[PDB]
Amino acid sequence: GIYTSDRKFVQIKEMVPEFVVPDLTGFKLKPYVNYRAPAGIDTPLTAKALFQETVAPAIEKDFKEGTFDANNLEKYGFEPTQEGKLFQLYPKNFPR
Amino acid sequence: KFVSWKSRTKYTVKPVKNYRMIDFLRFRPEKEKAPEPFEEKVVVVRYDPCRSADIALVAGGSRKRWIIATENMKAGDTILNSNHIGRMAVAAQEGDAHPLGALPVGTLINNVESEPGRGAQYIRAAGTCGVLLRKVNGTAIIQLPSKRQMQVLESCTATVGRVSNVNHNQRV
Amino acid sequence: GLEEFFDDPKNWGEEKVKSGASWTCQQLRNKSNEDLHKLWYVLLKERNMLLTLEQEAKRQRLPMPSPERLEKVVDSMDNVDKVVQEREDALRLLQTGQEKPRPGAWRRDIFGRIVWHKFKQWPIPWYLNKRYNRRRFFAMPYVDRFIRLRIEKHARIEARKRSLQKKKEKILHAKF
Amino acid sequence: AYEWGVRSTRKRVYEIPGLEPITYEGKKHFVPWLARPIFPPWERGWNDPRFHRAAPIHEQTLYKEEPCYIFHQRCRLLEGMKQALWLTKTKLIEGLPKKVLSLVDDPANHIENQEQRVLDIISHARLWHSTEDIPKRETYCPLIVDSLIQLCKSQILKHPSLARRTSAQNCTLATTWNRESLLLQVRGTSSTILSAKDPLPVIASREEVEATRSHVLETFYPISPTIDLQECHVYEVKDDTGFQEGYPYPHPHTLYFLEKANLRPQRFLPEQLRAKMLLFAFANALAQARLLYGNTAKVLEQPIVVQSVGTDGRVFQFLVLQLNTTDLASSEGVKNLVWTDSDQLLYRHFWCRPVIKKKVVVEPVGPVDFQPETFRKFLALYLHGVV
Amino acid sequence: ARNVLYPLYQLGGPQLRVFRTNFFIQLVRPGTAQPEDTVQFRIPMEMTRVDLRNYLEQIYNVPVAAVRTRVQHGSNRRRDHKNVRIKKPDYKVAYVQ
Amino acid sequence: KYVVHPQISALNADRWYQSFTKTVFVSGLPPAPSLDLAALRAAVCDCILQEQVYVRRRRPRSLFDRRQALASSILDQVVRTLVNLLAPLNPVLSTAALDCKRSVDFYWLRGEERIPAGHRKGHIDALRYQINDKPHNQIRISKQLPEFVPLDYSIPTEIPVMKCKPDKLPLFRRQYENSIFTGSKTADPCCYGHTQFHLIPDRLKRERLIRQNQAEQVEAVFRANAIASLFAWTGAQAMYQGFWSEADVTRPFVSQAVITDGKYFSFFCYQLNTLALTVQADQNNPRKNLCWGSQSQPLYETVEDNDVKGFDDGTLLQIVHFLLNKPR
RNA sequence: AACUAAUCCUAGCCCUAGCCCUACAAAUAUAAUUAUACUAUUAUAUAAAUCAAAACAUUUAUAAAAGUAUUGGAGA
RNA sequence: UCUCCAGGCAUACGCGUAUAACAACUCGGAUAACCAUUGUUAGUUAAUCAGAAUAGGCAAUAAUCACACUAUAAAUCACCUAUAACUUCUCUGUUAACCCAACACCGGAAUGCCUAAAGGAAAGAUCCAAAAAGAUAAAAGGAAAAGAA
RNA sequence: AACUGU
Repeated sequence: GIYTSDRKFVQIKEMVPEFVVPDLTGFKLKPYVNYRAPAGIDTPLTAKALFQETVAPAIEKDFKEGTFDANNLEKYGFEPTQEGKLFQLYPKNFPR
Repeated sequence: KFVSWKSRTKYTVKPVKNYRMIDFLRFRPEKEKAPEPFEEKVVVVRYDPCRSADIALVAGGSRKRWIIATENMKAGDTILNSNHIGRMAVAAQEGDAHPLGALPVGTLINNVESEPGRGAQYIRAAGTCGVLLRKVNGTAIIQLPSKRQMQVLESCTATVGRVSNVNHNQRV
Repeated sequence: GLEEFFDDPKNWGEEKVKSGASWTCQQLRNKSNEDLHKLWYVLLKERNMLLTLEQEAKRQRLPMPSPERLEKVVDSMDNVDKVVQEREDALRLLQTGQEKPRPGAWRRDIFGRIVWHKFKQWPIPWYLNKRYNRRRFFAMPYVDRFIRLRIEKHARIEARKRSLQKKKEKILHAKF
Repeated sequence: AYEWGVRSTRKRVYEIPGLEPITYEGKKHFVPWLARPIFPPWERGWNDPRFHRAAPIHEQTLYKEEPCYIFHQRCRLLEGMKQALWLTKTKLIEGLPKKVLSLVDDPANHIENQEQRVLDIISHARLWHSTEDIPKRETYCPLIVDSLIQLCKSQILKHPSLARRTSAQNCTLATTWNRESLLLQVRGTSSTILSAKDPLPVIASREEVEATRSHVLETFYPISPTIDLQECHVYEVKDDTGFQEGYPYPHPHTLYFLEKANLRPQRFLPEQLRAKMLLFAFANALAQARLLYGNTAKVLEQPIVVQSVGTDGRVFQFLVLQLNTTDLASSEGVKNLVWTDSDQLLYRHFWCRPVIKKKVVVEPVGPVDFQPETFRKFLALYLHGVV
Repeated sequence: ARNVLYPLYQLGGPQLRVFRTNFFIQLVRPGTAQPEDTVQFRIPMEMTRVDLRNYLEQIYNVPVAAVRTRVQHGSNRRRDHKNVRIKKPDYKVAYVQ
Repeated sequence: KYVVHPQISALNADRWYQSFTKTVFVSGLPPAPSLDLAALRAAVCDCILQEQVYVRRRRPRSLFDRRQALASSILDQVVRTLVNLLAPLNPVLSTAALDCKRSVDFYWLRGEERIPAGHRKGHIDALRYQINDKPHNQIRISKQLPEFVPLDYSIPTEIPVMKCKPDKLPLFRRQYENSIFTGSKTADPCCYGHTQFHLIPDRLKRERLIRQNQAEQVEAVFRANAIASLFAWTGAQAMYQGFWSEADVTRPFVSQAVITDGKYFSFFCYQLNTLALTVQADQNNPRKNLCWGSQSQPLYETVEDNDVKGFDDGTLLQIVHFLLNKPR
């Protein structure tokens, strides 16, 4: 909130966080995992991996067809600006 | 980072937390008047904490302003402030502000200004009186308390009479 | 629910509670973005219940049954956070190329050291922010003497380190 | 020494054409070794009231070259009574209206144990009301007047016609009129307005109203009539009776104005209070005439009578005003008739604690030199127009 | 969420939403004698009483009538073998009806 | 000593206050000249409801007090007119004294506690309570009101009992002057009173309370304010007569009060039977204080144009019925 | 043969050699470590003296030629 | 329960867990009992108690129960006119027999209320030494009472 | 002078 004149507290609804609680009904993931389940080797996701998985197939097909141009870079997923999104990648304007 | 304590936005005659704002430009044309001679009334002779001499409240028209008190100022006295240079001798009431041209030679004066419009800066202390040593045309000689005799234009404003506490110089 | 804050009534009084292995990072990566957010709360709920039980145990001056459960949940939660962070980090780099979510730059302090300064968001610009301008990002002339001392101190640290190793080496020769 | 000018103040690379000097704007922070950047005006993206600045008066759309002089509660007239008469174009008759005096002559008007009840009310209003040993005028002054009105309001038993009037709160009165080409505005608010369904009886006949033409407003040259008024260049023309149109009690019976300041320097002088009452009472009367007869300027065939009472809890001032003309542009002609009764003391002094001198109770806890006549004069105004 | 930066709010800005919560709370048997409906909770010092109200209402669907909270000073009298004062972590006790 | 607020948001505050006061609250009103009720449906001054649209006043700067300020203006005007209108029928109103926003104070002791720690650990001290109230309006008369039930009247209902300490419910003790006040000093002839008027703040109004989930507490706020205000006010009156803890009242002291939320109106009646509330003074006392209260009821529905629609005479009749009551 | 005590070797260091150097979150110069506006923001003149001249005053160091010559209260 | 003594309670400031319960008997109290010690756990709950927009216009007349009444040491923003904003209760303080004096130092320590209903204990035991200190009593006498200069 | 174990 914000303290206005006269030493009076004025709570701001926007600045008050709202807890987004997921629905756990039908969700099969639980706090613990089976010892029967093999441990997973860590393979952290990277920009190259994300680009290869999603963006590369689109460009590869388009490039062979020849329908590739700078103006359509956004079509493959480029964002000219982070404004307009509730969650902005940079500068980070959203909380966890 | 230094700000003077005399920082009141509005000039007032009420004591200020007390200090009373004094006015040393005697002929300041008052509201609802032309830049012509105007008269004022000495409402009260009060005590000034920040000055040795006692200040007399002089009121005229719609404006009330504190001024330094001369030797014989008392409550209810009439004070005239004139810019016009009288062709003949102008009626002299102690404490009145008149051009040196109007006054005759030999009249005790105080709250004189070295240059016209400068404002009262000398003969403001208790018992200090300036003697009009000489008068010629538009020039007059005013003796300041420092013993410096200076020649100034007749337009310079001088207040008749000695300052209050006439025996300040005679203090033992 | 209130019951979720506490362990199963059947498990009460048991020496331990049977629980499996914690979530590994790769399995969480396989799970969807929505699933990851759902799982985080599930782990958090278990963590709070285990924390709730542990605090009561401290009040009762009693041991916590199966303390490894809390460690497993925390490990799973830690794995979840990095997996989600990895996806967010990758996309930010792709769209913007910035290696850090928060704007920053290298700045020199009054001591002459070069440190990464994390930028702060303000409603006013820097030039109109006197307090931000009041903050000192410039090194004084006298820091040159300190800079020489820092280089000398670094050399002194290496010299002292060799002396420390020498004393250890003495016993190695004596022992062997 | 008188100082002209605030005493506080008293004891290359850019020039190159075609090139731009480097500045620490890129650094994003000040450094003494770099040139000061040139910053264009900053845009916040929204308006902050804390950092907002009011636009100048002249830029305002409502700005008008002619000055509108507005009179409010704090305004103190230099000439006092004389200025008010000139501004309101009214003729003054000393004393209350002949009718008002006759109201209390009737024995039925006098309250049973009127003096004792007033004495009890005065003691209650001053001492018994609060637990404080010596309550201040800021508290008892509103209370005493309210208690007196209730006692007067209790007379409905004797006169059922009194049920046709009621008192409102924080009524705002305002009017705009011209005097000898001078724009004048009076703003009055606060206090209470007693309103009745019927207009107060006219005190002066039409022949007397015409006789007012002989009277001439006194002048005080060279001081302007606008002295002591708030000179306004941004203003709107408004007429206010204290109520919106449709009020079932359109006629104001009395206009009260209380001065509860404890300290005499904080209290307006008796002359100033009456001068304030005259302008405020005139404005309320003028608003009624303008609403009834429109904005046209003419002599009123049916005069409007309104009353005003001003008291500080110890001194009571009674004012009765009759509006005879709306043609106030000229200073000569039919003039409004006003009746003034001033310096009516309910009591000379009151002791809120017993005064014991030499182990003798010289003064009790009660009013000193209590005058029941003042309440009778107040009672006369309240009952006027009904009995 | 604790130990994190919260977005600065400006006029017309979005409502603040916390999709992932780092606040962890513990239900504790009341040390003092309290009404049965009243419940004591140990919560991070950075959490507000309003946050607890939303936290219980949303995450655990618990209806709350009134909340009273206190901050317990951690004793720093304890010293280690080196005579260095040890400070107990400060914790906040919340009384929720 | 504990500081007691007549208007408080604590749960079951009326029950807690009753335990501190030894008052039993029976639901409903206490056991028991034509004036054109229709004329009073409008003589009650919908005119001030008409004037709130006509009477021009400077706008409040806050913009939040506008609603609350409006309620105060109408209530004050309605009270003034009602006293005058009902004066001819009931002579008591003629001699009555009207108090506006004045303070009523009472200081009483009930129970005891053992100091848990400190230099005085283990010492026995009494539980001190103070009630300070400023009713919107109250009527003070020179003659006691007629009793609604004979003194020593006994009913099977039991006074509330509080398991926990007073501090556990939000309550704080402070050391200051102890005051017992009837709304005026003893010198005032009107040592008794007719009715008390209270206005609930916006924070405790029904709409906010329902949103806050404390819908059931709406009646509790009415009861807590009524019991605290009436008991403290009644207790001061008895003390003015010389009755204190060791000299219990020989005659029952009765009073009534009305609490309104701005639209709904509630009526409460209190009878004071015991001044001995200390453990020593109340060690063997069979008498108890009795309070009768009624549910809050709307006085109207809305006020559009320049008139009031939906005015409920029944609430006004209770005011008329209450005002017409006089001692026998 | 008893008490109080004593017993010990690594804790580490020193000098040359070698070598220049380029080693979490959150909060912070405002009141440092205070998540957003206030208030503009800023070091440093010969180094001297002490000291030696038994005090003190000009003065007083900081490869061979060679401690040769000059200089110097011709004295340290 | 008895005998006797008579600055007590709140706040400020400072202190910072010395608070409370349990468990210990080594160390701390200049001795015990018991803890102020040692270990562990608990604690102080506030919409009411406390802390954390702008531009113009305009002001003569102390207080003292403020009336009379004087005096001298000379003693008080408001409200108008415009502009801007548009629905609010979070955060923090709350324990104690406590502080400044190296010490559990016969010292220092602000304000409000009240003067016992609040708050306290001079006696480790024995003996009745001398000598010494303090207090009380004096036959006759009065420098060997409170009066004068 | 009185007063008192001076």
